[PDB]
Order: sequence, then C-alpha cells, then structure tokens
Amino acid sequence: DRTNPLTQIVHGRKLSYLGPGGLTGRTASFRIRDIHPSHYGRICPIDTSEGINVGLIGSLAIHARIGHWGSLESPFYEISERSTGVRMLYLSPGRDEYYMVAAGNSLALNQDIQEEQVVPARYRQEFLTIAWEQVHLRSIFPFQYFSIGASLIPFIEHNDANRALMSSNMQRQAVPLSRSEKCIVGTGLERQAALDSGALAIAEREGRVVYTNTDKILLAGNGDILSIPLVIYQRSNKNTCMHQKLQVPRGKCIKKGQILADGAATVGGELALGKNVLVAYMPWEGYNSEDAVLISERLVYEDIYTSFHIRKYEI
Amino acid sequence: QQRCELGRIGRRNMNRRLNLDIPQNNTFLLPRDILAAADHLIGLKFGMGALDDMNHLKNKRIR
Amino acid sequence: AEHVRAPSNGKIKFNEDLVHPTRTRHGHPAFLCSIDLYVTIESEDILHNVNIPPKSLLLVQNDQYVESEQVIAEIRAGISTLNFKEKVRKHIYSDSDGEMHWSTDVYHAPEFTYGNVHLLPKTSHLWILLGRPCRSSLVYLSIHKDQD
Amino acid sequence: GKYVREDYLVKKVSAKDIQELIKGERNVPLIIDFYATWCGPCILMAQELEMLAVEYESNALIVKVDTDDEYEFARDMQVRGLPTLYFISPDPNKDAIRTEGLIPIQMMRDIINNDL
Amino acid sequence: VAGRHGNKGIISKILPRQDMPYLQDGRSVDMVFNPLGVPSRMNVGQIFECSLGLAGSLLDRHYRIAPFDERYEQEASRKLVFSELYEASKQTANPWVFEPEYPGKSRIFDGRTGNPFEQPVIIGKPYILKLIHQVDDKIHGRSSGHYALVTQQPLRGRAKQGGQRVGEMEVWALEGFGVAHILQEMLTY
Amino acid sequence: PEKEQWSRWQRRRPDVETVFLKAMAETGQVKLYGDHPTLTETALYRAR
Amino acid sequence: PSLSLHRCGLPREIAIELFQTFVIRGLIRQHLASNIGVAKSKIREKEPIVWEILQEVMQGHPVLLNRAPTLHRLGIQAFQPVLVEGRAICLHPLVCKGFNADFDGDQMAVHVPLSLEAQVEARLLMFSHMNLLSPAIGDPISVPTQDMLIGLYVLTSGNHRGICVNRYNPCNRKEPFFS
Amino acid sequence: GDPVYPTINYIQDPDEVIDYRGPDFHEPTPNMLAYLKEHGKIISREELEKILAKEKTEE
Amino acid sequence: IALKSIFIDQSELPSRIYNCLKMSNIYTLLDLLNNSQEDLMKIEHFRSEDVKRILGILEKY
Amino acid sequence: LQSPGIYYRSELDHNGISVYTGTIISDWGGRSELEIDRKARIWARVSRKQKISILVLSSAMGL
Amino acid sequence: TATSISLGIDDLLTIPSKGWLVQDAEQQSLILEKHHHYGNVHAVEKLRQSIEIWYATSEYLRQEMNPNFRMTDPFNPVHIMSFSGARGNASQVHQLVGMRGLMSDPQGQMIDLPIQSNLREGLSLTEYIISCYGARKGVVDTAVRTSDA
Amino acid sequence: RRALLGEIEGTCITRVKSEKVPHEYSTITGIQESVHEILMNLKEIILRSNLYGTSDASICVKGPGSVTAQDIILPPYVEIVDNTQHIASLTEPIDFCIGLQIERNRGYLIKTPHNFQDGSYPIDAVFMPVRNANHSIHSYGNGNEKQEILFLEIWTNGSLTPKEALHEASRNLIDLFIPFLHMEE
Amino acid sequence: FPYPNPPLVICFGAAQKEFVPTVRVSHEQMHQDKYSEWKMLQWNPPEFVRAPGGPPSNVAISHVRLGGRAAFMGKVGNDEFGQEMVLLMNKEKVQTRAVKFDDSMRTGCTHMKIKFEDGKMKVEKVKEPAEDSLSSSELNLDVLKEARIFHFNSEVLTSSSMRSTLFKAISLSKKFGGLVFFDLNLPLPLWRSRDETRNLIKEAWEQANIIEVSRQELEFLLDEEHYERKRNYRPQYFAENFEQTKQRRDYYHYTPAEIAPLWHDGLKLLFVTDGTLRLHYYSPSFDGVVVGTEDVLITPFTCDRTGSGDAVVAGIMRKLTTQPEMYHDQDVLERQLRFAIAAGIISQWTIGAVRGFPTESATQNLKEQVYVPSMW
DNA sequence: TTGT
DNA sequence: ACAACTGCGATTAC
RNA sequence: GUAAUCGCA
Ligand SMILES: [Mg+2]
Ligand SMILES: [Zn+2]
Repeated sequence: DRTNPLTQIVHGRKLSYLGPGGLTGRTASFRIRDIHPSHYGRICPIDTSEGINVGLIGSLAIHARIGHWGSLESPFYEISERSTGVRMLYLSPGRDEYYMVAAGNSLALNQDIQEEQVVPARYRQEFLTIAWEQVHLRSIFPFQYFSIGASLIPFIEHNDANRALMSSNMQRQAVPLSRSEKCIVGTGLERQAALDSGALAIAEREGRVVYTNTDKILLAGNGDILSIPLVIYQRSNKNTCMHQKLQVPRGKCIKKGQILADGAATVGGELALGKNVLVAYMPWEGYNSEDAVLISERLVYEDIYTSFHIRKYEI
Repeated sequence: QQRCELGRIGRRNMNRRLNLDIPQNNTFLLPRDILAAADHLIGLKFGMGALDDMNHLKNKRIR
Repeated sequence: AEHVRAPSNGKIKFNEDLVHPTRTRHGHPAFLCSIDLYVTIESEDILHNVNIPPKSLLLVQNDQYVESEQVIAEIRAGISTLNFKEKVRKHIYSDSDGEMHWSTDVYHAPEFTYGNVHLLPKTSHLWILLGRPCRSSLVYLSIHKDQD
Repeated sequence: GKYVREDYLVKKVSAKDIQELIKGERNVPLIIDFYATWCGPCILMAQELEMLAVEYESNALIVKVDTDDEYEFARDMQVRGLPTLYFISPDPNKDAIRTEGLIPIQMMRDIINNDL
Repeated sequence: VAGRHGNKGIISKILPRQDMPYLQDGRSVDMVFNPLGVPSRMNVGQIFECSLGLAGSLLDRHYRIAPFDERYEQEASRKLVFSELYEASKQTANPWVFEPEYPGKSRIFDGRTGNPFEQPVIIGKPYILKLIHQVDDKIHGRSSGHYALVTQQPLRGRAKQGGQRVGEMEVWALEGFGVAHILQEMLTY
Repeated sequence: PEKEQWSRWQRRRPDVETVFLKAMAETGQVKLYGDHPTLTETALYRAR
Repeated sequence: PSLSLHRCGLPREIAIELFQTFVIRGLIRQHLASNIGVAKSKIREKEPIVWEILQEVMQGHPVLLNRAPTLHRLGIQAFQPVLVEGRAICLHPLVCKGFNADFDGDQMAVHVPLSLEAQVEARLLMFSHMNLLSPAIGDPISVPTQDMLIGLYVLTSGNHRGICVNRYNPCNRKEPFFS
Repeated sequence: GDPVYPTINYIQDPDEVIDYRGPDFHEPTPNMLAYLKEHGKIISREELEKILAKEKTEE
Repeated sequence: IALKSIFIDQSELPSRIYNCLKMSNIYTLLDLLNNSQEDLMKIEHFRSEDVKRILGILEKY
Repeated sequence: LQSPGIYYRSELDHNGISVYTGTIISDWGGRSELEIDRKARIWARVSRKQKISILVLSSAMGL
Repeated sequence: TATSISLGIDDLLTIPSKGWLVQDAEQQSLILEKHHHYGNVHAVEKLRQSIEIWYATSEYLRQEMNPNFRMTDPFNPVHIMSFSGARGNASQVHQLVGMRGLMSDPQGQMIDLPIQSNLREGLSLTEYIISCYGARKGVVDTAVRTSDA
Repeated sequence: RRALLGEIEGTCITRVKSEKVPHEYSTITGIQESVHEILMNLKEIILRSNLYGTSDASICVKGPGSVTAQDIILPPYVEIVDNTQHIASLTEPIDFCIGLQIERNRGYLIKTPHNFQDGSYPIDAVFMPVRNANHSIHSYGNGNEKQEILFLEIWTNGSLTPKEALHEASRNLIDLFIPFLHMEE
Repeated sequence: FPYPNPPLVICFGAAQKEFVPTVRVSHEQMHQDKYSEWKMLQWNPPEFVRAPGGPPSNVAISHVRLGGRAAFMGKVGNDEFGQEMVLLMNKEKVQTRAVKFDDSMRTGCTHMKIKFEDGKMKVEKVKEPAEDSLSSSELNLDVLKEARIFHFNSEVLTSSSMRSTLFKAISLSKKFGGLVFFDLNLPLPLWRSRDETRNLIKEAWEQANIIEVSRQELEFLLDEEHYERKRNYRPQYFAENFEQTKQRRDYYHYTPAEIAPLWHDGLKLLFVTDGTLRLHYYSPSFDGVVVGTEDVLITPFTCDRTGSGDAVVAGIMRKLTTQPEMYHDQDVLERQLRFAIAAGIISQWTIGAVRGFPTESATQNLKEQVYVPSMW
C-alpha cells in the first residue's frame, strides 16, 4: 500500500493470525482476539483490523525484535546492581513473567531511604505495588508499548483508547498534497518514519554535491562521482502522485545517511500528511451538525489541500 | 513420523514444561517424553500441576 | 450496599454495649449492628444523627474523631441468594526463596495418598524461613555436608 | 569496503601511532582529538569532527585517541579535560595549537587554514 | 477531512472569508468544527493540540512531545500549553491568546452581522489531513445501460456503470410501507 | 502512619479561581478566612 | 440545514443521468432537438437549456432515498429533489435519526419511480411528514437532537435568581416592562 | 509556574533539516545487494563468467 | 542595528550609575538611547551630573 | 502460529470430577492427546474409538 | 450559533473533594498492604478491600459530579451538553471530569489497579494499557452484536 | 470590513503561454523548477492597473541566472509592485520566453477552460488586494451621550495603499447604496 | 547607596563552552565509532562522573537563572569565540564589567611544542586569555566589594599566571567582608597522586570558608583504597543491622574524626556531594547527611549530566546568600540543600549545560513534588 | 470454532 | 448433515 | 466473469 509514506512502513509490521495453517475468521474464538498480558511491549494493543477479523490482524511494537527461537522479544532495562549496573536485554515472553517490571518513575521521598518507596509493577501476569528494593526490571522506552500508527498521535493519554484505533486507521488514508508543510505539534517519530518510509533520497557515500538538477543529483566523493536519480511525478498503486524535490544546495558536504532530497508528503525530513489551518469549535447555522465541517474559500483559492491523482488505463 | 516430527522449538518446549535432559539435537518424540507426560498428567489430578495458557506468546511462534 | 458518610468533621458518640463486635470482610475490626441505634456526630455548632436499624457494619469507635464524607458505616442491607455465585480460586505466590514451616492448626497428613497438598483445620500462619536453595548432585554431597 | 562505504571516517589510533606520526614527516595538517565514551560533550565534538573530515577529504589528517585506553599519554600531553583538540602543523618548526571545550566548526576551519 | 485525534468530518459548505467568524486579530478562521464531539467520542488531546499550535504559530516554534508527559508531574500537558500561550501573548502583544479568565478560549465575532458571540470559543491551529476517500470517486449514476449475460440484471461496480442493489432488508421496508407497485416495478422492469 | 507517606495529590491543584481570589483579596474587594483561599471559597467564587 | 422535510438536495450530475429519458422527451417536445441523437448530444454537451428542462421535469417527481443498513422501515423514505451545484446529496437534519445517518462518510442511494402508481405511492405514503412516529412504541422519531436541543436549552434555561444575580441581600434596598 | 521538565527539549526550529546522523537515529540502512555482495553472499557476474569460462576450458 | 548587542556592561561606567541602570531595567545601549534625559533623571539615586557622565561616555564611543 | 509442545488443558465434566487432558503438538500439526477419567485411566485420544491403552503404547515404543 | 457553546481544558471541572478522597483511599490501601506483609490479613481480604474502596470512591465521585455542576457552575458547557440530552452521558462525563475507576481485564477478572486519572489530567502508561482491554472488548462486542442482530 | 474584503478588485496574471513544453507536469532542461512550479510562482505576482480588459505581457530572459518580475515587460497602464519576486531559476545558458495575459477582475477565478488553445495554460487568480482587516470600538466617556471611537486596521499587498483602499471601499459602498435613491422601475 | 537586595556573587576562572575537567579511567567502554550507544553510559555513569561540574561561567549562569545576581571575573580575547561567550552571558543577565578583552591573544587556543625526546613531553609557549588574568590591572575592585561569596575552581591552580591573581582576589574579597567558596572540580593532572594534589591545593584550601568536594575527590584525598575496602566489606556469618541484610547501595557518612585532617579553623561549611543522590554537610557544631534521588532514566534520550554539579553549587550559593540561618541551624540547612538537590535533578534531563539549566520556579515545583509537605 |  | 450482518468500493490473479 | 486481499460506514 503506497497511498502515503506511512502505509509503506506500517504494512510490513503486520502480524496475522489468519492464513495458511491458521485460524480462519469464523474459527477464531473470542479468547483469541483479546490482549493477553504477554502482549505488553511486544504487540500493539490498539491496532487491529475492523470487521469480522477483529483481533486477528495486529501490528508489531516499535522496539520489538524476533528471537532465535521464533519469539518476539522486548527491551527491558535491568536496575539490579551489578558490575556494569545497566543492561538492555531483549527478554522473551516467557522470561519476563518471572520478573518485577515497574514502569513508574522514582521521584518520591518520605523521610526514608528512596528504595523504601512503593511503585506499581507487573509480576506473574498481575499488577501489584511493591518496594523499589524488589523491582528487577524497568521499562524506560516511551514508544515501547505502541506501534508507528498509534505513536504518531500527540497527547494520546488524553484520548480514549477506542478512538486511538480510529485515528490510526485514518492516518493511513491521507493523500499526499501538491505542497507539504510540517506539523507544529508532533510526537517526534515523523523523522524516523520519513527515514524508513523509503520515499526519501539518502546518500550512500560522503562527498560534495557538484551538480544539482531536477532529474539527477551528482555527488562527488573520494575521486568518484555518483548519480542519484530523482522521482518526477510518478504514480503509486493507489493512484497517488510521487514526487521528489532537492533539499541540499550545491556545494555542501553530505555524510553517508543524510537526506539529499525530500519526497512527497515529506518536508525537511519529517512526515507531513496534512496542513495547519485555523480552527474554531462552535456551532454555525447547522452546517456542523453531526460531523461536518464548514471551511472557507481560502483553502480553495490558495491551493492548501490540492492533490494530484494519477490513474492508468491499458489495453 | 509426523506425530514424532517435533521441531527444534518443539524439543525445547517439551524439555521446559516436562523437565527433561534430552539434548537439543534429538528432535524426536522419545518415549521418555511420553512417560513424563503421563506422569505430569496423573500429578495434575492430585493438585501437583499447573495448566497451560494457550494465549501466552511463549506458546506461539512467528513465521 | 449503601455507605453512610460523615456529614461534617466531629467526634462520634454512641453506646457500644448494644452493638456486637465482629470482623469485616476486609480484615478490619467493626461493630455489628442489629437494632436501631442513634450515633451523634459532635461538631463545632451542630449534632447529626444518622443510622439504619438492620444488619450493618459500624467501622468506627466511640469518641473517635472522623473527618467529613468518610465512610462511617456500611449498611449492607442488600442481601439475597446469588444463582451466579462462583467459587473463584486465587493462588498466593512466594516472594522469597526458602523453606516452609507451620507450628499448629495444620494437618500432618496429605489430603490425598500422593501429593504435597495439606489441609488446615483452623486458622494458622505459614512461615517461609529465608534462604538460598541450591541443586546438589551425588558427587557434591560427599564433600558438601551440614554446617559447612 | 568496495561495495559499502564506511560510515565513520575518523580512525582510533593508539599512542605509538601518534608518536610515530609526530616523529615522522607530514605533508598535511594533523588534528588529534581526545575523547571518552563517557563524556557528554564529546558526542557533539565527534559529529563536528566527522563534518570536518568530510569537508577535508585528503587535505588534512584527523585521528582520535581514547583517554580510557591511553590515560598516561593524555596526561603527558597536558590535557585538562575531555573536549580537547590538538592541532599539529605540517612544518615542524611551528607551534601546535591546543583547544579545550566545544568550539564552532568555523573556528576549526579558520585555525586549520591560518594558524597551521 | 480528519485530525490526528480521531476527529473526522465531511465538508458541507464553502463560505467566503467575509462571512467566516474572525478573531480579535481580524483573521477569519479556516474551519469551524462541532464542539459536541468532545464529550461524545472523548477526545481531549485535540484541544491541547489546537492551543499549542496557535502558540507555536505565533512564536514560530515546533513542538515534538513524547507521549505520557504526566510521568514528570501532574497536569504537565496543561502547564506546558498554558505557559506557551502566555509567552506568545506577551511577545507578540496579542492579549487575546491567553485570557486569564478562561485560559485557551477567546471571544470571536460574527462575519455576517459583526456582533460578538456570547460565550468564548476555542481557537487553535490543529493538523488537518485530507483523506483518500473523495466525492469524485464515490459519485455514480445509471440510467439504463448494460446487463449481465445470464442473470440479465444490471451490472455491479461504479466503473462498470451499474445501478444500486435492493436487498432483502429494503424489500422488507417497502412491504412494511405498503408500496406494492414500487416493489413490483423495481423487481421486474 | 507514624511517618508521613508520599502521594501525587499532596499538593493543591492550581486553578484560575485561587489566583483570582488572591488577586481580589488585595485592594479590599473580598475578605477570606486566612491568607490562602480554601476550596469552599474557590467554589463560592466559581459561583459568584 | 435549509431544506424542508419534503425537500432534499440532489446533485445535477446524478439527476441528469437519472432523469435522462425525461429530459430527452422534453428536448423532443420543445423546438430544441429534432431526434433522440441530437438531444443526447446536446445533453452531453451540457447546454444551459438542458439544465432548465431538467429542473422543469423533476418539479413534481419524487425521489426514493435509502441506506445500506436498512434495519427499520424508515430506512427508505421519499423527498422532493432540488437541483444543487455539487457532488454531495444534501439531507435534512431532523430526518437523520431515522436513517441512523451521520455525515462522517455515509453514502446513500437514489431511486426514480417511473409508473404513475409508483409516483402516487411515493408522494402519499412514503413521505416524511406522514411518518413522524416510530413503529415500535409510537414515539416521535424526528426531534431536535444535538444543536437545536442546545439552542432550545439555552433559550429556556432561565436566569440567575439568587446569590448569583445579587451580591447583597435586597432587604436593605425585573425592571423592564413590555406590553 | 514553570514546568519541571524543560520546554526547550520540545522546541524545534520550523525550517530545520533533520540530520539523520544524530545520536537519536540508528545506523544508516545498507543496500541489500551491496550488503550481500560485501559479505560474499552474492557474487558478481564477472566471477560467475570467469568460473564458467574456466569450467569450459577445462572440458 | 548593532545597538542591541552593545550592552552597558561593556561600556566602562561608574558602579553607581551602572547599578541604577540595572535596577531601571536597562541592559543594552539601545535601551539607554530610547530613554530620555528627563526619564533617566527619574531613576533613583541618579544625579544630574551622572546624566552628563553617561552622555560623555556615550559620545566617546 | 502456535508453537509445538505439550499443553495440559483441563475441562470440567457435566457430572463428576474435571477431566484433564494433555496435547502434544508437532511441527506438521499432529495431536497426540492424553486424557484421564475419574480413575487413573491414562487414555490417549489418538484413535477415534472410546480410548486407548497408554501401557500398550509404551510397550510398543520399547518399554 | 448566536451563543456559540464550546468546551475547553479548564472547562472540565472536577469535584472539589477528589484529592482528599483519593488520598485517604491510597492511605488505607498502603496501611492494608503493610499489615498484609505483617500477616494480619490474607490475600482475599486485601483484594476485596481494594476493589470495594476504589469502586465506592468512583461511585461517590460520579454521584457528586452532577450536584457540583448544578450548584457551582450551572452554565458549564459540559453540564449543558449532559443535562440537555444533546450528546454525552453521566458515565462518559465521569471519564472526562472524574475517574475511570476499575476496568475489568479479559475473562472477567478485575485488574486490581485503579485508574485514578481522567482524560483531562492524563492517564499513565499502565492505565492506558488497562483501558486497551475495555476498548478491545468494546470493538469485538460491536462486531458480534451487529452480526447477531 | 465587508467592503474591504470582497468588494475591492485588483489585477493579476490569468494566462501563461509556454513555447515548447509537452505538458504542465514536466521539467524543462536548464530550469530548477517544473512548469507547475513556474505557474505557481507567476500566480503570486502582484500588479497594479486601473483599467478593465485583457492585456499582453512577455518574459524574455537569456543566460544563466534568475528571472524575476523585473524581466517582465508590461503595457504602459500595468505596473509591478514588488519587482523582485522569484519567478524561476536558470542553471544553464538557455533562452526563456513566455507569454502572459493580464486581466482585472474581482474575487477568485476558477480556471474553467482547461481544454483550450494548445500551448497556453490557465492559472486561477485571486483578485483580492486587501489581505486582512480589523476594527475596534472604544468608548468616549461623554456621560449621557454614549459616543464611541472607531479604529480601522487595513493590511494591503502593495497594489494600493491602505488609505486608497479605505476610500475605494467607501466609494463602493456609496455606489451600492445609491440605486435606492433612483426612481422606481 | 546600599547595594541591590539580591546578594551578588563572583565566579572566577576560565570561560569554556562545555569543558569537563574531571577525567579519570572508566572501566566500561562503549563502541569507539557509534556515538548513538554512548547514552547508555549516561544512564549508568562512572562514579566520578555521576554529577560532573564544569566551567565557573556555568555556575554563574545557573545562579542567575535560579534567581539572584552574579558576575564573572576573567579574561577573554577579542576573537569571535570570546565575544560569543560574552554575548551568551549577557543575554542571560550575567554581569561582565569584570571581563577584560585582550586583542593580543585569542581565547581557547594554547600554543605548545611537542619536543619529542624519549617521550612526548609538551611545554607551553603561550597561554590562553582564559588562563591569563593579571592580578594588578585585571581585577575590578567594586565587584569584589559588592560580592559576598567568591567562587573559583582548582582549574586556575594549574596555570602559573592565575594563582597570584586568585590569591589577590581572595585577599581583596576578604578585605571587604566577602566569603570564599571553593569547588575543587579536580582536572586531569590533579588525579596523579594524593600528596602532590594535597600540597598544591593546600594554599587555596586554607583560605576557603566554604568548600564543596565530590565523594570520589574526598576519598582520593583520604586514602581512597581504605574506603574502597570498606565498601566491599561483607559480614561472613551474620549481619549486625538491617541495611546489611537487604544489601543496598553503600551511602557512607564520614565521621568528623576522619575529616579532621582536612579541617581548618576558618572553615564554616563543607559539602560532600554524592552525585545528586546524597549530600553531606560538616560544621563545627553539627554534622549530617541530606537524602536525595536521581531519575535520569525518566527521559532516556537526552540524559545529560554535564551541568548538574554547577546547578547544585548555584543553588547552594543562592540559599546561602538568601537564608542567613543555614550556618547556625541544621534543619534549615537541610531544607535549603533540598533545593540544590532538586536543581541538580532538573539539570540532568537536558543536553547542554547552559541549555538545560533550571529556573527557580521549576526547582521549587520539583522540591514540593518529590518531598513530603513536612520536609519542605 | 460453536452449536445444532 | 445444517447455519453463523448488511451492502459498497479498490486492487491482482485466473 | 469468478476468486484472493484490504478498506468503507
Ligand atoms: Mg457514520
Ligand atoms: Zn498529557
């Protein structure tokens, strides 16, 4: 799915129960489709497929990895005192059960030693409150329990969990516009999202940009010249235009990994699937009944939400 | 052959639940494994056991 | 199960001879009430009287000071047979390694012919003497012995 | 390294390597950087040194020395703190310039162009 | 159109800028949304976003915030939003951006009449996306063009220029209303 | 408890009502019982 | 929001395809088109008289709207199509409850009764003004729901009566009189 | 009052090009073909041509 | 306009008038320049001769 | 996909004690079940018939 | 349109006694945990006490929500939307201005960790993960309900 | 406010004719911007004119450099305001020749004739000179006679000064309100 | 006539952007080239670099940000770097009337000569302006008169042209009634041997009223191997206290007898910081320890401790200039040191010492949030 | 699968 | 052996 | 014309 750069990355993270040798939609029991405490940090608890296959198609956590034994593994910090005194271990699902994993902070003092403070923790697939002396592990990573779709929602704590799935599904539908603008408020994951989307020109060699053109970019390094071909008004699988624009000017040095050009729905190296417009929350003469929006003509005559769509016909 | 065609993963899991010292390499349904299975089964009747959750990730593999 | 709350901050005054001592389901001590009683919340300017005759739990004591909107008593009048009553079981998991100990009120014979299950005739405590359990082979037992 | 280019262009040399480089003859300016994995400021200094090495492909030599591996050598070089840069000139009569703390990349460029 | 917080809507009217409500600055709002969705679908982060966005636009800043900022303290998001709005109000002297009486809310006027509204409204600049589903793709209409070889019913699909289907749940409604001739015409000719 | 425990609710939540009550307590517009507005006074101000 | 219970907004690009035969007959009757082919070519050319004839055609014709989740009997109703300049079918707000419709992406179908008996049935039985009570318990199904209810509540809420309207007791001491 | 967590962490320049060589980004993604060639997993056409020519000359 | 970057600390001033300008929320030359002689005189502990001293030091530049 | 191994589920009968069963899962997908009735009754559910003798299976294995 | 009702952050008014109630509840919970470590009470008593006290606190908060709005801020936009009948319910507004209470984990077993924060203050990571259980149950319930209906 | 926004008219470029481009979604050698980017840049060219009708302009630049609004040759009636707006950038010695049609209208114009004479591309134009407007009414404190003070803030785009915009809005309002004082038809 | 109400202080030393003087040998090492894995060491930092301190300018910046007035005394060249640092200090409302400009030298660069002979033995041909301040004509006397606290680090002791200037400034400050704050912040050469560092810093130690030293520095000056063997002691058969049974991290409180060799008559307060986790205070009358905490893990990605110690010193100086009963009363001393602890805790969450410096409101908020109402 |  | 929401739209594969 | 897969409300 190449409707937008986000779809290309979120498509490859799907884990499916239904398939050859797996539970069919009808076959799947209710139990199969609910979160199990084991899914913490390894699977997304708010990304599913809406329909008859609800709870059967899910995404994969941001920090997860697949293990030697075929098991998804998650990164847990070890607060236990040792020689190194710090570790990041990808504990497997069965191993983390026999550990006191506390996700809370330590900013509490009650005239006693700090290790005597209490904190919610997880043990044997349960929740309980224990002292800081007895907690073996700690989950520090903020994006550990979510996926790319949910993590792009700012202030997700103040939103209901039910609407999170709707927002994740609707972020997938965005159309790349003729012009792109970054978001004033963001979660900070748009950078790596645009980096790993694949619609960005990243240099594979250090050097200087000797020649700049719309069709190609010439990068001269270590006595060798490399040519990078750009994309000019191509067509995706979902009838959405793909285009790239140069970001670096002529005569600047670029390392192996930096951004040479900006693809569609990406500006300054960050994912940009929309625009920033002034909004007021009030009823206006019924035009807002149910859900409906009243918009001004400025969005029309200034090309704020203009988009290009390309459809192919072949005989 | 298909019932005894336990994978390497299968061997490991069998060893975990039923304490066995069978080497990882011998990925076959040995009769000791069956014997042990029977032992645990009878032990479950007297309370010395724990049933297994089939929705646990540790009980699932990713292809 | 309505919960009676203190109308204002003040002392509680009632006659403890009418109420019978009991133990609440939360492990707390309380006074069982079976007859219409009058309790007085003695505040700076006013006195309040609130209580309900039927079987209720009094979670306070005479002369005790209580703050406003605290749970003084639990009416617990709602009581009936539950057709959906389920004998749910919960397990207690040890939080430290060691050995088991019981002094009294525990049967010395297993409930079944085979197994470690033991039954308790009366209430008692189970003591886990802290320690580190190791695995000892036949070879190690020859050199590793008691009090080494 | 023919098919895939190396990500980092600054090499970690030892103390004997630095002694041999200073003792020998050089045709390009030399830049010595003392770092430690632990110091926070050094994380930035390394990025600026990478940018400088990219800007100066073969007109200057940039090397880095880990203070944890060579502590006595760093102490003998009169190195007070970690974000320290040693600028060695090519001609061996001129005096070396030692800079301490985070300095702008333009300052490094001007030093290499004029002082060295 | 949609927002990142689960807010979705369909455009219903394109009013000119002169009819749009304007702030005390003098600028007409680009979109107007229904304020009754917040208690219904329980989306409170949208308010925060709008406000922070107004603040940023004025101060020329972009905010990349990791989720669950309330691990530091209580009402961390509220403190951040109100602090940034105050600063914007002080630096660009637009007193309206932060109202001490009702933080985050301002009093706007009507573009048509020019009279102020009674209660203050939320003014912000959220991130709105345009979704793939579009009206042009969904428009369809058939008169009498093509039929299936065996069934001889009209064809299916918008690209194939086919009509709409009258299912069993609609025949039931037609029979409950009592329109026998309409059902007969639809089922035969 | 003999020693005072720690809680996230130990502090008083800031509000517009408390700030306005502090602002109008000066200049003699209103009078409050003490130097810091209490929750009952904040509710009364929210009302009036 | 400015339509009546009997009127519904209908786009022109849909109406021209639905009522195409009627506008062909109109072009043939008036001295605007000689044959069916010339009339079809003129309709394809989007001539201005074609829209006038289309408006004159459907002034008394009923349109049958319906929804995909037709659970109750109010899923299919009848309205008077009004020509609009757009691609979105306008609907009266008070009639939304019946269709369980929200403007979040929902779509609807349109049906044109050809026979005179079908037209009479649609105009008499299936109209909205004749169906204002749900067939479950006979309760009003078309009532102010979200914004009109808020407006009515603001209108009839009242006024600050006690301590809110006055700071001191009026004992120590409404005004306007309208005929 | 002022937030405990510094706001300067959230603040970001609007017209800023994100440097993917920072401390918060992972290592650059290696091209699959070049990565397989450098480790010897996939040989070049020249090596296969030379091997086939040697096998033909031997026969 | 480089007057913004020219703080009063760089210009050599007596300690008394320096503290007076610091208390009067004057940190840059531009600010002083915006301020008028009468206004400057208003600041506490600021003598008329001081207005002369700051004017002379400014005219020196 | 579910990992191969031994699973030990239980199921309560309509009248009497709860039935305990152990299933062994293979890579191909074999199901060598084992069940226990109110008595010892260590019966495999491999055969479609009422039951099967675990002792007979062990003797065939080589015991 | 003339009045232009709107909802803001400061417009979500909590009852003026949430802090005291939550503080005494967590104090009693800590005392009971300490005495459970001593051996005065067993596990089932602690479970019952925690569940009952947090459910009672949530119910009292929801009960006192409406009188607070009626007496203190009668013209509150959230209160207007709830009382008029346009959109919202007492349970839904309790999630916004009160507390989410004790969510139930799958298989009908209580989580035992209370959600002491509403959507205005902001839930924690654990509380959000717990509410994910309710969201999944809701969506699967919606699907099965549509099919069965 | 309603007069300044929507009742004031201006002049903008409405049609652009390119020499040897296949379509408006392609790139021409020697220019950093595509045809669409050049059209978008020409769309934001502010002009000043006081007469109605269509006029013709052209752009004839050559050699490597940057073509701006100064290269545009205009009829004597039309003039340029900014004179330094960026039309396009040439990175090679090329001859850049383009034709422009200048029209004066009001409001916004939809580019309806997409299918038209080949080689000419129509660009939608917004003829609104006033960007934003605002007003505030402060009291005068005159006791019984409740007099007030009016303030007006006008933001134009250079085509006309704010005072000229105010006078034109006043004259347009008077022209709109005059017909009611004529004899009945 | 009277000085401004906030008491002014003086920070004396070298102005450096992000200098880290405290360098030792770390046992744990990360990847040499990948600087994206070096944040794992900020998380569990080496003992000596748990709460590092930097240039004196950072102390003045933090002091001004935490509320108060401060001035920097030093010399910087007329180059772009010196003017950049001066502008940075002025934008944050730090006084520079005691900062001198010399066109003859350039700030930050020290000319040296390799002179390889059996070893790489360098020598200083010229010195930087940051390390070259003349005692005679480069000391402003008015700032010394107004100053109540005089702050400087041992970095000035390394040079041979700034020791006399520091001694003259100390004498002039004591002449008008000011106090001397001495933060060791030992540089790399000062960690060779305890005897040489003790003999070199004895002169500045004698004339210092307030001295703040790290735990590692205090142990290094007091037979570090003894305390290293002490912390590793484990009871063989049975413990004698509850702390030994639970095996928590060691937080040793040094008895005044152990600190007696380092105690002089003119010493009022001695602070032994344990890296924003414990804080020890010593006075002629009373001795104690203030409990603290560290939560760098809460924000894993930034995690920079570069400016913690400077913020702690700034908060200590602020509370000493504001609260005059800290010397006499112990509980007030602890309640005020909690402020500096909270300041350090806030300062560890942001990369950049000058960038992530706490304000007074944020520090008070964190102090109230972390500590119970009785303690604050 | 789930139950009929 | 039998059945388990209603329809719509898009793609690729035969 | 049938499948597979996703989406829609
Ligand atoms: Mg809908
Ligand atoms: Zn938040």
